[PDB]
Amino acid sequence: MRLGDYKALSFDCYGTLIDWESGMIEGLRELTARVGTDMSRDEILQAHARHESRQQAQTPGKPYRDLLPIVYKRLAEQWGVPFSQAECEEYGRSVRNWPAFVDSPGALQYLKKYYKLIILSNVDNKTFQYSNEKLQVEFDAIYSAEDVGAYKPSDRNFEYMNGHIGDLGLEPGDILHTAESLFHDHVPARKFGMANCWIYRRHAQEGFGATMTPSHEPTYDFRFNSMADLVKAHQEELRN
Repeated sequence: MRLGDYKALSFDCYGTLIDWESGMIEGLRELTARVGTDMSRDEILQAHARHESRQQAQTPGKPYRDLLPIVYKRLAEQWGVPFSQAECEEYGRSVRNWPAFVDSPGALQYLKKYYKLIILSNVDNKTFQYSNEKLQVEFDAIYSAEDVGAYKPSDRNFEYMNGHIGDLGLEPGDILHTAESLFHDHVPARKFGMANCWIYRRHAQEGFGATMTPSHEPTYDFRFNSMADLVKAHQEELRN
């Protein structure tokens, strides 16, 4: 079972390629400073993970940039601090400042030479263009929640992808699904019988941070601590 057996990689974006935990800590800085209970970084992230995933189930058709303002509000009310609608909307715009993991541009440019690259992402298209600039590669396809009408882990996001990869000359068996999130990505990837590769970004950290906890932890076919280590394994297959 080898990485070179696939023609294409489908990627999660935020958590896998974009460091959305740094980005949202920064976008929420002014809000959490009002709490003054000196909350840990991971307590903020997990509180966000709960409200974001519940709100993505509540309104599956809401553009991500309009859904994050509601999550900001839900956080503020949970913490008992005051806030404004203008601050909510600004936090929804902050995604364009969420930084890439620094190995992402290099790793994607390497993989571009061997793989068609697909994005399957919980995002709107306007917002994702700003992240695509940071990642500095051209994706063969971008299947966003806005395109789908729903957010991962919904069946609909994976059905949508399977319904369009034909236009790239691909079948589901050609695709290695590569992601950080057990809950958003690997539980549904396994359910659809995809080969999957877990990028364990939080390997040196405690808990799941900004990704919701999965009900039952899924299996995976590959695991690497980073995109750099994925590229290292692939170079290894080529020389062996």
